[PDB]
Amino acid sequence: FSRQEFFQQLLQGCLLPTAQQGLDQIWLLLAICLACRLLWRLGLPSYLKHASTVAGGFFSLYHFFQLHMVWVVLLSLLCYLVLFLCRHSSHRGVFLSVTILIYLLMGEMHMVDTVTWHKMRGAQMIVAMKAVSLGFDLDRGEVGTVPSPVEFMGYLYFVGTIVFGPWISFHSYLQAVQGRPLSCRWLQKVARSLALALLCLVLSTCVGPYLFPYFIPLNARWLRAYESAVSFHFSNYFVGFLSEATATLAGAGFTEEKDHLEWDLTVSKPLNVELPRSMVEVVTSWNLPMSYWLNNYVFKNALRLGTFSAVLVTYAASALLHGFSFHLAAVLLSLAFITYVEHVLRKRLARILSACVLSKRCPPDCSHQHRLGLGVRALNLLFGALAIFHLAYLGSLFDVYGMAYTVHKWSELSWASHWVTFGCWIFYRLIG
Amino acid sequence: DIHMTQSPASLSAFVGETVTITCRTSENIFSYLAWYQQKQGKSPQLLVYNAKTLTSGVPSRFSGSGSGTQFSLKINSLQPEDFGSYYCQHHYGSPYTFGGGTKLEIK
Amino acid sequence: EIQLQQSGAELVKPGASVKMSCKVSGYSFTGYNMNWVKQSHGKSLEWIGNINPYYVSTNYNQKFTGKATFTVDRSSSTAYMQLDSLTSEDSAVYYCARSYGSSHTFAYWGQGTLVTVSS
Ligand SMILES: CCCCCC/C=C\CCCCCCCC(=O)SCCNC(=O)CCNC(=O)[C@H](O)C(C)(C)COP(=O)(O)OP(=O)(O)OC[C@H]1O[C@@H](n2cnc3c(N)ncnc32)[C@H](O)[C@H]1OP(=O)(O)O
Ligand SMILES: CC(C)CCC[C@@H](C)[C@H]1CC[C@H]2[C@@H]3CC=C4C[C@@H](O)CC[C@]4(C)[C@H]3CC[C@]12C
Ligand SMILES: CC(C)CCC[C@@H](C)[C@H]1CC[C@H]2[C@@H]3CC=C4C[C@@H](O)CC[C@]4(C)[C@H]3CC[C@]12C
Ligand SMILES: CCCCCCCC/C=C\CCCCCCCC(=O)O
Ligand SMILES: [Zn+2]
Repeated sequence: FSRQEFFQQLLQGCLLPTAQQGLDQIWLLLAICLACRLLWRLGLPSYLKHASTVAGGFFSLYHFFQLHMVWVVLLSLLCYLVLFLCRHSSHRGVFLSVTILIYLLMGEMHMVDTVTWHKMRGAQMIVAMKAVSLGFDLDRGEVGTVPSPVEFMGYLYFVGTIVFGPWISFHSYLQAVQGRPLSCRWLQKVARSLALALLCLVLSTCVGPYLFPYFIPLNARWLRAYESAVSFHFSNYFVGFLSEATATLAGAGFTEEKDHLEWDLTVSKPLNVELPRSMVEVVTSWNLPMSYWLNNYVFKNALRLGTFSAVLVTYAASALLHGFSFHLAAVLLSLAFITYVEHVLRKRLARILSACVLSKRCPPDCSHQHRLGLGVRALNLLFGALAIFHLAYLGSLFDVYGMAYTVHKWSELSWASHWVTFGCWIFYRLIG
Repeated sequence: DIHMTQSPASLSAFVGETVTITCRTSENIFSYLAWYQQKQGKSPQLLVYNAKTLTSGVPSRFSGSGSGTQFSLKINSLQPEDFGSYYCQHHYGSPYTFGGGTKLEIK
Repeated sequence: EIQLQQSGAELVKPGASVKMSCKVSGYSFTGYNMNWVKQSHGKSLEWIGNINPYYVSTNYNQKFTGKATFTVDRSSSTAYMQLDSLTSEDSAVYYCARSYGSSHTFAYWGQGTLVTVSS
C-alpha cells in the first residue's frame, strides 16, 4: 500500500514485535551462558565445570526442543561410543565421520518424527561437526589425549555453542573452560554482537522484504529476487551474530598471542557478501567456522580425488550437514560450479593480464604488473556485479520447496546465472 | 608454543635415597604430562603419562604428581638402575615440547 | 615385540641433504602416528614432527618446517625423514618414536641415527 501508511505502521507493527520475539527466544540462553561464565570463574575442579556445562546444555536443549532433544542426546552418546571403541586407532576421524554419515542418512529416511528433526538439524549439525573435528584432531596429533567422558560431553554440550553457536575446536573449548578475566573488552564484544544480532533480525524481517516498493523508488522478477536474497542473508547474519554473542558470553571465542587477549570470534562477515569481490569470498565469508571446518577436514582429506572432485565432495558434505533437500542441493551444486568457474577464469585472467584480478585480494608480494588504476578497478567491479547477480539468482528460492518450486523460480529468471557461468567457462576455455 | 622449565639441571644422591624433579609449564596443560628416562647412550623410555599414571613395567617407586602448571616426579629408594636423564614432555597438543632435563648421578 | 629399526649414521657435507629411515616391525604400520624427534649432543629433545601412516597427512613443528619432510612406505612398512640444506647445527641424533595410541606420548622409540655435518 501507500509508503506513508507503511512507514506509519513500521515502528509499532513490525520493529517492536520482531525485537521482542528475538529477545524472548534468546533471553534464557543468554542467562544460562552468563551463569556458566560466572561459575567457571570461581575456580572449581575441571570435571565440575564440564558437568555444569553438560547440565546447562541439557537444560538449553530442553528449553528450545521440548522433549525431542533426546535425538541430539543420542548423537552425543553414540559419538562417545565410537570415540571409545577406536581411541587407539589412527582412524578416529574415519570412524566418527562414517558414524555421523550413517546417523544423518537414517535421519533423512523420515521414519523418525519428521516435524522436529528438521528443527533440531542445527544442533545436530553442530554436535556432529564437533565430534568429527575432535576425531580428526586426535588423528593428526593436534589434540594430545583422547578426552575423558566428562570432558568430551562438556565439549559437545558446551552451553555457549549448543543451540546456535558455531563450531569451536576441542582446544578452544578447553581454554574456555580454563576461564579468562572479565575485562571490559569481553563485555564490549558481547554487547556489540548482541546489538548487531538484533539489528540484523529487524533488518531481515521488517526492512528486507519491503525494500524496493517502499525503501527505494525503483518499483518485477529480479527486484523480488534481490529482496528475498537480502532477507535470507540478514536472517543468517542474525543467527551468526547471536551465535558469536552467545559463544563469547560463555567464555569461548578468544585468541591470545604473547600476552594479548583479544576477543575476535567472527562467524560471518556481512560486508563481504553484501559487497562481494567474488563468489569464493562469499562462500568463505558466509560462515567462517563452517567454512574452516569444511575446508580443513573434508577438503584436506578428499584432496586426493582431485581439486574439482574435492570441491564437489565438500559441497555434498555441506548439503548433508544442512539436510538434503531440493532447492538446497541445487543451490549448492550451482555454487560449486559457479565458484569453480569464476576462480579458474579469474586466475587465468590474472596470469594473462598480469594484473590483480585474483578471486581474492592479492598482497604486495605479487608477480602482478598492474595493481591499481582503473582497469583493475573496473574489472573487479564487473566481477562484483556478477557476484551480486549470482547471489540474487541463487537466493530467489528462499522467498519472504520441491523440484517444481525450484524449476519455477529459476525459469522465471530465464536461467540467467547458469548461462552466464557457462559462457564464462567457454570464454575461459577459448583463452586457454 | 609451550615452554617447559625442568629443575634442577643436575641432581645427585645415594643408592636408596629419595629425589624429586620439578617441571613448571608456561601454560595450563590440564595434567597432560609425561616423564621419560634416558640412560647413557640409549633411547628414552616412557615412565609416566597423564602426570600420574605409571606405564606397564616401570616399578612402583616412581610417583608422578601435580597439575596445572606445576608437576613433580618423586623417586623413592634410588636403585643403581635409576640414574639417568629425565625429561618432562607435555602431550596437550602439537607442537609437543620437552624439558631441559635432569641428569641424576651418584655421589 | 615392537621394534623400530632405524638406519645407520650419516656424515653429510654442509648444504647437502640426508634421508633417515625407520623400518617398523611388530604392529600394523598404518595404525599409529610416527613421530620424528631430534636430540642434540647431550641436550634436550626436540619434536620434529609426525606422519599419520593411514592417510599420509603430516604435522610438522614450525621450527622445523621446510627443513624436514616425512614419507612412508606401506609395502615395506618404513618411515623416512629427509633433511634439506644441513647446517653445521643439524649434527644430532634423530629418533623415530611411535605414539602410545590414545595419548601422543612416545611409547616405543628407535635407537637413533647420528647425523654429522662436517668437511
Ligand atoms: C552455502 C554456503 C555459501 C552460499 C551462501 C551465499 C550465496 C547464496 C546463499 C542463498 C541460499 C543458499 C545458502 C545455503 C543453504 C543454508 O541453509 S547454509 C549453507 C552454507 N555452506 C558452506 O559454507 C559450504 C562451502 N564452504 C567452503 O569453505 C568451500 O566449499 C571450500 C572449503 C571448498 C573453499 O575453501 P578456500 O577458499 O579456503 O580454498 P584453499 O586456499 O584452502 O585450497 C588450496 C588450493 O586448492 C584450490 N582451490 C581452493 N579453493 C578452490 C575453489 N573454491 N575452486 C577451485 N579451486 C580451489 C587452489 O589451487 C588453491 O586455492 P587458492 O589459490 O589459495 O584460492
Ligand atoms: C537499510 C535501511 C536503513 C534502508 C537503507 C536506506 C535508508 C537509510 C534511506 C535511503 C533513502 C531514504 C528514504 C528517502 C525518502 C523517503 C521519503 C519519505 O517520505 C519517507 C522516508 C524515506 C523513504 C527515506 C527512508 C530512509 C531511506 C530509505
Ligand atoms: C549450462 C547449461 C546446462 C545451460 C542449460 C540450463 C538448463 C539447466 C535449463 C535451461 C533450459 C531449461 C529448460 C527450459 C524449459 C523447461 C520447461 C519447464 O516447464 C520444465 C523445465 C525445463 C525443461 C527447463 C529445464 C532446465 C533447463 C534445460
Ligand atoms: C540443479 C542444476 C545444477 C546444474 C549446474 C551445472 C551448470 C554449470 C554449467 C557450466 C559450468 C562449467 C562446468 C565446469 C566443469 C569443470 C570440469 C573440469 O574441467 O575439470
Ligand atoms: Zn596481484
